[PDB]
Amino acid sequence: CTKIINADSEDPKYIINVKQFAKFVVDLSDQVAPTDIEEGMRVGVDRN
Amino acid sequence: VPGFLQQSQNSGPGQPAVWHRLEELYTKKLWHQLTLQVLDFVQDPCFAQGDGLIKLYENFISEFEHRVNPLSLVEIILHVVRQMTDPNVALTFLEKTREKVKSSDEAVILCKTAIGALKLNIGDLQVTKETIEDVEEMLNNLPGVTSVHSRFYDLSSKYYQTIGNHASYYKDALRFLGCVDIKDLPVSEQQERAFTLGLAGLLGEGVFNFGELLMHPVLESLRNTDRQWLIDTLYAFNSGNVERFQTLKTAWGQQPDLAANEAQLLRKIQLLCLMEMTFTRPANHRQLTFEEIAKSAKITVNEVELLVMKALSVGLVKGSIDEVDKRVHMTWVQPRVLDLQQIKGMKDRLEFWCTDVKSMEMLVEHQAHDILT
Amino acid sequence: VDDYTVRVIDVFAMPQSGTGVSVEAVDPVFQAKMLDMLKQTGRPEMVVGWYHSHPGFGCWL
Amino acid sequence: MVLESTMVCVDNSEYMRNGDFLPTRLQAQQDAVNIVCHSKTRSNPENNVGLITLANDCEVLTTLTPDTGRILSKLHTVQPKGKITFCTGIRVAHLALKHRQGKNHKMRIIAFVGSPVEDNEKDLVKLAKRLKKEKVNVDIINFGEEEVNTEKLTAFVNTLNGKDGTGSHLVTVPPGPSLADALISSPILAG
Amino acid sequence: LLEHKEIDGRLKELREQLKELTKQYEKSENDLKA
Amino acid sequence: LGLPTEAYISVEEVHDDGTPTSKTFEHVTSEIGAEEAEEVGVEHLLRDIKDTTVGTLSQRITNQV
Amino acid sequence: IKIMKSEVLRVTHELQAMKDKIKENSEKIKVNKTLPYLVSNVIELLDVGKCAVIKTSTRQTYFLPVIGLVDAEKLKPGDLVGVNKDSYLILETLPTEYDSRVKAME
Repeated sequence: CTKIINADSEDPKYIINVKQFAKFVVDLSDQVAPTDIEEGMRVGVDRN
Repeated sequence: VPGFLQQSQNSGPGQPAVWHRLEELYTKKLWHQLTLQVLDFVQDPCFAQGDGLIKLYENFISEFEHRVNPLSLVEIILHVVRQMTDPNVALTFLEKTREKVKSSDEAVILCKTAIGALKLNIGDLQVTKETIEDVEEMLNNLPGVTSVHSRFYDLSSKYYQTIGNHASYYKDALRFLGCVDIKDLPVSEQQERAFTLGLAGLLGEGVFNFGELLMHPVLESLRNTDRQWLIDTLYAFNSGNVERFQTLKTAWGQQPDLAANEAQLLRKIQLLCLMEMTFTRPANHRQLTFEEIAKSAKITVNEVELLVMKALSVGLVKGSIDEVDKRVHMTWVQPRVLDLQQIKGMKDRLEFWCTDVKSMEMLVEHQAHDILT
Repeated sequence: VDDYTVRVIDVFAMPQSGTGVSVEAVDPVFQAKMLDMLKQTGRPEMVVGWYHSHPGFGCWL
Repeated sequence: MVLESTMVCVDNSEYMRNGDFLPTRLQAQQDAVNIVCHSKTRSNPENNVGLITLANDCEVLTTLTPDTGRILSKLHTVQPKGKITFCTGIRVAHLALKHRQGKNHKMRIIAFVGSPVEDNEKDLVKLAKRLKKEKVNVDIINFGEEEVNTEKLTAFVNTLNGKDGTGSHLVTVPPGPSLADALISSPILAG
Repeated sequence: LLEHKEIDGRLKELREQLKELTKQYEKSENDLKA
Repeated sequence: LGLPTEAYISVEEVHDDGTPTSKTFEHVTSEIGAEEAEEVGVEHLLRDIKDTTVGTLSQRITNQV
Repeated sequence: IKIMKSEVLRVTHELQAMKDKIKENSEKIKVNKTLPYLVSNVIELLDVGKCAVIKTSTRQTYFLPVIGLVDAEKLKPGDLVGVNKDSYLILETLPTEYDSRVKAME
């Protein structure tokens, strides 16, 4: 995971880097809270 | 208002019945019945010289209606301004009315064409042409009114005292004849109109054959009464026969308007004549020797080439000239009216070519039945 | 028509949605108005099924 | 109460050009259809209303629909620049009534004529027969011209109300006070 | 000049000031074709 | 033989230069043309003994007939 | 004066209608511009009225005849944007990440 795009609960998207694959801006799941997500950590993301 | 109406109930043909009807319609505040009554009243046979009180009456009526169709209101205004007969005050009244009724319908249009008609006598060009182009450019989504076009005839027709407006005047005059479907005009008026129409057709530089001029009902129905020489000229020109004696008979039967344009008329009749010789021989021997054109068109063989060139230049025929053997090749694309017996003859020609087509179709079908499968 | 026949008389598309091709991509309101209004037109056929295009993925679910 | 699809027949003819009602006979028709459609929609929420023009052609600007705002707006800018035609107007009303959406909806139209109908009694009576075969129940209201409830109109009523049939009331509107209360006292109580 | 003070008291904002929503509609149409 | 469709457009002319009012729908040349992924559906709907886009002598003579 | 009032009512009804139309337009815009955008490095902008060629993070170059759903003035040749995952158009611009040494220098 990379820069938080300055989320402030209205931009929950973050640019994330899936290894040698591309990078995507993505929003959180309802089971997780933004306080549990910050830049630079490994995060499991769904396919759909 | 009722004071003048009851006081001036006289000063009008059949005054009591009509003016008491006006009284009872005014006290009941009916307006469309009132508007039809007043258009009938102003269309009466009279001079209606009581202009002041009638214009006051229509002033109250028009100020109080405010929803009567501006077509009828403008018809009443047109009749009343024909009645006043004074240029500047009529112009100011027309401006005041068109500012009173600024609706998008055919009110300002008829105001403009009335201005043009009243101004034809003084200042023919500088103001009427722009009104004409305006009227034609914003004539849209109301083609059914068909009266502005009669006034358009008035303007661009009383413009025929020129050289250009002999084919263009003919154009808008035929358009006008289409505009007024029902005849409903005196025989003398339509006779004068057909007189100037025949003049337009004969002196029209761009008009050479132009059928439907004989076939328009307005002339064929009522021009056989008087001045039949013009209709005879139309017959002879469409038939191409120079008929020198009878053409001259009409020339000194109608000395004016035809002696001073005899040159262009001769050009036109000669071109029509060449059209008829091209008609007579059904391409069996297309090559026409200069003797045929010389004797037929009553010209010298030095001038056949010139008139052929003129006919090609205008756009009626697209042939070519062989001077070496004194022949002319013709491949022309100018049709004509076709004389119902000629319809039947061309029907028979079509029948011949269609049965030839059918016969060869059966021949190829029978010969190729093995392959068609 | 019977247990051995399904006759797809007609098909009508559905608005493209951000979900993709799912059961939330069928707009109940759009489906309704289309159904009643086609019935008015003269096509009173029950909805047989659905279709979606797998572009270049072949035919499978 | 009852389900219906109203097909109003608004006249924007040139014979509509009358001062029988104070401001404007055309505006009298506009606010008359306004008030009657208000009453009908408020009487049954699911009812449908529509609009027909009768001037020189049968324009069907608004067909059988429940919303009243858009038919209301169609009343404005009606531009009364035509000539009335009752027979083709009622024919279009009838065929629209055949093309209503809900089958349970009992057919009903509102017709406002303020012009003298120029026709022949024989075509009128045969049209009454044709509308009677289809059980199309009309209400008719005479506005405008002084020949209020003309023998054509009375024949229409007594034939469509054949031996007290459908209920095309001959409600009479004076050539003077076509007042809103005069246009709601009779119909909202009955028809 | 009864109800013609400047322009009907209302058309001044409705004709162009509240027609900026048509400019926003133009923006929406650009979004469409994009 | 030759009448799959006919497309008409109304024009604003009365009837001619010198005639009363009418409308007179105007004919426009019509073609039956398809884009990709529609013409293929047509072909699959076809593929009876018909088609044979290549023109054999037999088919060309049939075309002349 | 009366025509003016009729035009006023007409324009207010048109306003009410086009309100809900622009709302439907916005809803379908959000239908297209949802959330899982793909970031692409805008290689350069070309004039046509501007078209951009981009290098998406899937090591793929792409030409865009229309520059997505964002303004097109600043749009630096290198400005990282979130291009659509399927139709490949620019839904939004996001702030630049870093430029090697400029992050290597705090």
